[PDB]
Amino acid sequence: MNVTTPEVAFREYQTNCLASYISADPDITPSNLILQGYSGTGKTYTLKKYFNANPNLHAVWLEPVELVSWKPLLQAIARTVQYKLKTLYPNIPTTDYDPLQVEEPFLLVKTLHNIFVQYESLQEKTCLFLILDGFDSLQDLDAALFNKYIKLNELLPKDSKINIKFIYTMLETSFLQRYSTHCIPTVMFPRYNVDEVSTILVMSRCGELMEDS
Amino acid sequence: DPGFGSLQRRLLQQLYGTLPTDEKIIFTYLQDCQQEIDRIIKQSIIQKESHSVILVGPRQSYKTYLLDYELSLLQQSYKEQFITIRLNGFIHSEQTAINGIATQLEQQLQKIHTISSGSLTEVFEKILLLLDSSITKITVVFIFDEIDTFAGPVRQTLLYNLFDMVEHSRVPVCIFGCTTKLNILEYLEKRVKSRFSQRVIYMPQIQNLDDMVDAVRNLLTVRSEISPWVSQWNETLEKELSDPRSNLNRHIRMNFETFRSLPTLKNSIIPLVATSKNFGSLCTAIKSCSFLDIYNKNQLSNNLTGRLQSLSDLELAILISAARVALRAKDGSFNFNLAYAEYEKMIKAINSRINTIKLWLKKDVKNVWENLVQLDFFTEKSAVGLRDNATAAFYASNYQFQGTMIPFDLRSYQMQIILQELRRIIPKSNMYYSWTQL
Amino acid sequence: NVRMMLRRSMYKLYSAADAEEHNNDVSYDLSLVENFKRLFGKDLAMVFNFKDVDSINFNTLDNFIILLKSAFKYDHVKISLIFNINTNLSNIEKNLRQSTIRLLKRNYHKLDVSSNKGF
Amino acid sequence: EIYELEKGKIGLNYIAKVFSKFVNNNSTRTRIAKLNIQQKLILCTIIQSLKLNSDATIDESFDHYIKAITKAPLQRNEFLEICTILETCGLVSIKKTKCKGKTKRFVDKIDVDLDMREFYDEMTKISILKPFL
Amino acid sequence: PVIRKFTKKNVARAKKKYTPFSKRFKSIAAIPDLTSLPEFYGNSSELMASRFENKLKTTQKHQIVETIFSKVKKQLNSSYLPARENEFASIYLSAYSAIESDSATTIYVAGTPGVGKTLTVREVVKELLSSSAQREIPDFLYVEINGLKMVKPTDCYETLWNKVSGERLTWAASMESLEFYFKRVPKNKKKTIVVLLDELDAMVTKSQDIMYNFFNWTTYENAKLIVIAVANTMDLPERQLGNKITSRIGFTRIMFTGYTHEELKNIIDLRLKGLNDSFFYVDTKTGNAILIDVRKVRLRMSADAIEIASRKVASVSGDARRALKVCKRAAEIAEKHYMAKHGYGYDGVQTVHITHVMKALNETLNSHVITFMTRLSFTAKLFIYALLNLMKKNGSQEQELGDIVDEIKLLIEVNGSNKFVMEIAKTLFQQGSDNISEQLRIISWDFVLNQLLDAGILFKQTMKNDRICCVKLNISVEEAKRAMNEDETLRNL
Ligand SMILES: Nc1ncnc2c1ncn2[C@@H]1O[C@H](COP(=O)(O)OP(=O)(O)OP(O)(O)=S)[C@@H](O)[C@H]1O
Ligand SMILES: Nc1ncnc2c1ncn2[C@@H]1O[C@H](COP(=O)(O)OP(=O)(O)OP(O)(O)=S)[C@@H](O)[C@H]1O
Ligand SMILES: Nc1ncnc2c1ncn2[C@@H]1O[C@H](COP(=O)(O)OP(=O)(O)OP(O)(O)=S)[C@@H](O)[C@H]1O
Ligand SMILES: [Mg+2]
Ligand SMILES: [Mg+2]
Ligand SMILES: [Mg+2]
Repeated sequence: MNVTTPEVAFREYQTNCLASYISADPDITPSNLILQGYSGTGKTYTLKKYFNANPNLHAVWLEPVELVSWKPLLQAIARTVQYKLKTLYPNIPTTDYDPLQVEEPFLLVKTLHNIFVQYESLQEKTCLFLILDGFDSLQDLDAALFNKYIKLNELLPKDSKINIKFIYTMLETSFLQRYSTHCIPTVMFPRYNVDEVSTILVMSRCGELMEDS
Repeated sequence: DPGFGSLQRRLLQQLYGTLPTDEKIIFTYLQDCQQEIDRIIKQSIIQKESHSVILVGPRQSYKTYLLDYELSLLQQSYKEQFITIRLNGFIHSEQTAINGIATQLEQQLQKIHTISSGSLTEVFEKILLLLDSSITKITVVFIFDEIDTFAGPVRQTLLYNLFDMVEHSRVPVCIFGCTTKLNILEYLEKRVKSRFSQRVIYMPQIQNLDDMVDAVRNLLTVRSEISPWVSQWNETLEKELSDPRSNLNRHIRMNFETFRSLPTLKNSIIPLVATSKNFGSLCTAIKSCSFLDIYNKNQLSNNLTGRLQSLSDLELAILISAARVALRAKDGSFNFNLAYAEYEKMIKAINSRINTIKLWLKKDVKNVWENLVQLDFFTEKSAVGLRDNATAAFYASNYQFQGTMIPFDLRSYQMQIILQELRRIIPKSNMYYSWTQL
Repeated sequence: NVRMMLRRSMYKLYSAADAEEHNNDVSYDLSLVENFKRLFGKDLAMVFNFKDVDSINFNTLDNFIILLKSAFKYDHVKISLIFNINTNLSNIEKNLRQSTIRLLKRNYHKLDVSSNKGF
Repeated sequence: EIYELEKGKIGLNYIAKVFSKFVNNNSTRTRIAKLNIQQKLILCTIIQSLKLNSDATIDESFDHYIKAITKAPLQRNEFLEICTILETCGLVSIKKTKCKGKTKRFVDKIDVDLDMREFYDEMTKISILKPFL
Repeated sequence: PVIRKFTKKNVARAKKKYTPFSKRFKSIAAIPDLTSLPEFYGNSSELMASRFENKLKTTQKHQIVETIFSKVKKQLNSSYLPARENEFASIYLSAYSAIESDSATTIYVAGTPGVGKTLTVREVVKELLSSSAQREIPDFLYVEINGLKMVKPTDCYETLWNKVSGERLTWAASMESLEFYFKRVPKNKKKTIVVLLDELDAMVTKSQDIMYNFFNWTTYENAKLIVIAVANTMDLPERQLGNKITSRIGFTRIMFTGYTHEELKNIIDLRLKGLNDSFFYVDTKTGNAILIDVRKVRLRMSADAIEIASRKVASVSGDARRALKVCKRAAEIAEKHYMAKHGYGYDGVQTVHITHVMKALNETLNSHVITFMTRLSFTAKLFIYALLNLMKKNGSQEQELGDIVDEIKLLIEVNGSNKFVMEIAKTLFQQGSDNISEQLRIISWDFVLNQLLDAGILFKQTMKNDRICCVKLNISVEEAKRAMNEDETLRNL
């Protein structure tokens, strides 16, 4: 690959095992990727540091804690994928589809298919990284919603130029031990150390204390 | 150098399965079951016969893999002679399955050269006059994924209509049902069983350890000569697989007794091949397997032992006291008052024998108590977790439970980790280790 | 529960934003708070007002406060919370969770509103 | 209408036909249709799977099976397909019910309809269905 | 303008009229003759189904290759008969004595699935259409109402009134229209109609009003309909319909009993009369058989194979479809043997015999759970062994998970002598390496919970506490006992 591993200070395994799973070629990239951790364990920081260290590949940042049930989640996916593609390849005729038309998972499949088959005018096949930061932080959550996002690349077309690659972010480890037989690449984030907390706080806070008037 | 990246990209493409469909590998333990699928599906795109089979096998047992291999193998020549209708049993409820078939009959017959429009009755009749009704027709291959949800114990209308256009139709159909239940024929209503061809073919599992090392040999060897290093990389692979005392064969041997699955090995091997930077580094990294114990340690880094290891001292005393109180009760329930009436008793007995432990007041043990329910060390009394379907997670979202209206320090919690399992995992050099006995 | 609070809150927000202006349909969640700056052109300053704070579930209320806390990153909002308590403050910060209490200890003010105080 | 099928003596066999058709035979045709002993003693297994448990799972009808004959193998498929004969005749009900128990997911049940008076006289000829009662 | 509380952007409404047949003319004395009307009874624009026909035909190309067994696999598809005579005669007489007498009868057939009831009913209607073409009777418009071919159980009104009248209304307007047309319109202006109610026990929904109306329009003197409703259980109006509607359905109740082995042998004999013992001119180069290099080949679909396929399927449920499925699987097995032995590939005599049809008779009598739990992992067999030996101690079938965990730990700690278990008990708890502490659960514990939960062997109740979550064996205990006795290590451990 040609990705740039970031210099995250105390997640050294995770950035190496994150550049081994996020690439610009859609063949050498998994279709689902879990980043299970706990509160404060550095998931979003190392994700943003990785995606800022690699400006070429395309991210979709979506947080299902401010989108309570599953229907605003589908509507927000179908909204922001189209909004990301509008500002990525501007010179393609992009007929705006309404994200509120999505009411079911099937209509998300149909809407995303009609969005993707209008970008065939490109040159080479790319992947778009849709990040669901906090999938267990969904408020009105059930045990069978995650099966509807695993088996979504089974429905998007195979010889297409834009392929959706998900990156989840879990937090609970009894949620993830239900989807264990699906064999999704799981990158676990263990809880920080006192010797590491004591200097994470120093590198984070001692800039805004001398600059505190 | 640009010589090593070709070998690495080819290796990761073989490990994902994203090869072109002429060097795409088929493992030897699933070469007989690929012959049966090839026989079934090759007398419906060519001979235009119609039938229905159900593929039973566990998750990640290569059912969608085999079926997509056939449908990409029956497309290099007979492209225009078939269309595919794929639908899940998760994202297609039994009312949204009709719109799925109508949207996928419309857009697939468009690409060869309005049935999607109308209400549900008009759409369901527009796709019953199309399928139930020298020249060659077009066949439809239905791919039902997780068919054990359409076979629910109420009506089974979609299965009756789909299996009914097998005998009684003029259009050749071939419908594949991938499921996971071994008792799938007990699910079907007795007039959908009579329409069914009864040809359920079970996927093969791994019977021998030789099958697993032959599968890894098939996955990691390179056939097409792209990089200069391949003439070494094959042989340095076989030196690890022929010798039954190396590290790679030992990890395959412990994979054969644990989860007996090739995709777990694939997710082990992929960040080994992808984090390496030079060919000699990759060679010694697969010689030693210096990553299949780094990764395998991280996969257990927080379940109930790698995050109890990261507990603090007051939190550990609170957890030990709570497990003592639950061990002392009858059915295993306690609360914050019964837990703090053991923390101060234990710590007063610590200061009795002797420099000490600061007793934190009950205004600060509340934060510790909340931090041990956000790590799942306590559950409530009978609180079920995530509900099974989406409606039962709605029916309870409108219910106001009694365990959340009572005050905080009277909620009758329950242990996740008993005191015997707490005894053996805390190190014996602890100042509370004697307090885990009872 | 939390979703009816969110739908009613964003419904009242979109109503009292599109009727105080003198046209599409959005979903009633915090995405409207995200793109309120580009939907209307004005900065948001919503002031919440919980009527019988002693009568709501605090388990639903701190979930709503957590769900509101993620609105901080949008640079044009200003959330203000107003709690109408008919009891003492040692019965609200006993029932809430401690992280929400430490979030509420950032710019809090008290105000005794009772016609027996100060005759 | 049955008079016209020959091309009060014949206006009686219809009721003597539709009464006997719905009735069939409680014990005379019971073993007659069963003719097979393996289609006979299993009905006694369901009779013994009622005065211990009311949630008579086909497993419980088959755990009773290898608590009676344990004295060519037999799999569960033979038992659950020979039960279809007792389904086809119109005695037994196998469908999915609530399955109360501890967990509330669906499973097969067994139930019988006729009162145990004439069936208890039906066993008076078979010398092997007398110890199983 | 307005701000809406929710949206229904994906809504699709039909084009269906609301005012019924009662308000066309509002004159009962001046209703026109409905029979020879241009739109009624399918007299105009009956190409309304054959619009989609030239979509599933592509290229007439590439010379498809039949084989010697492709003929039998085509003649064993969906298509006098010596099977149903005493039912065909009674049904055709009971439906002919109403066609000739302008009556309003109702015939009730029932049977377990496969006994040919819909075949004999459709042949009765074909023969009555032949009698109408011979003009010994008046004519009728034939309507088939399938109980499961409709998304709403009240769409029976819509499709019946559409088939009668050429106009499509909503279901309420259609039921009022059919009520008026079957009550008030006199018997000189309506030709009769016969209604097949296919799979009746799927329109009993929430009111029994559809079951009321279709059996209460036939109690009228002024309605010339004949309902030939089929069913799936003989005592259906005694179980799930009211006793008044039982009195409506009446006393006919002709049962289609199961087939016999002689009848089934005659059925397969008539299906293969044109192909058995005949001669085919195959070619050595491909295999393309042609019935009357080139080899004249017989085809002996042997009568002993036919009768040994027929006796078992005559015992179990007696279905003339499952007999065809058995005898088609036998021909499929023969064709696979033939093609693999000759290298033919798609673009002496041939036989089908007893030890060749026994594979087609054994393909549906295999429980592939024993051969699944043998090939299961060692930890999954150890899970099942811990669950199996907890049962003799407890007697509940519903053991907890904290008990299974401690029983697994008990077995591993109490067997410290066996070389196999001391080799495996290191990896079972620490994945064979240090820098990994001794885990509380064994490795692959959630994996072997889920691999049996999805497979239906295991049965866990939903709760948040994975120490008191109960777990049941959903299959059996006897087959788990007979599957745990072939391990060579769990037989002693
Ligand atoms: N390795 C690190 N180096 C520097 N700063 C860090 C590091 N880890 C954490 N931080 C800081 O601590 C914060 C932790 O927040 P996050 O990284 O978002 O953790 P988190 O798991 O996303 O929290 P959740 O899951 O959203 S509740 C970061 O925003 C940084 O400010
Ligand atoms: N179309 C495909 N192309 C390439 N690799 C695939 C494809 N489908 C599956 N795989 C890979 O094959 C392995 C398992 O295959 P699967 O087909 O997903 O197993 P499975 O039988 O589909 O599981 P199910 O559908 O839940 S029963 C994984 O490594 C997948 O990434
Ligand atoms: N005597 C027979 N002759 C020819 N085919 C028969 C005969 N009996 C049954 N069949 C087969 O059964 C099919 C007719 O369906 P039936 O079995 O009569 O309908 P049914 O009995 O109502 O089954 P269900 O439960 O409604 S799906 C035909 O396609 C035949 O192949
Ligand atoms: Mg985050
Ligand atoms: Mg699948
Ligand atoms: Mg039928």
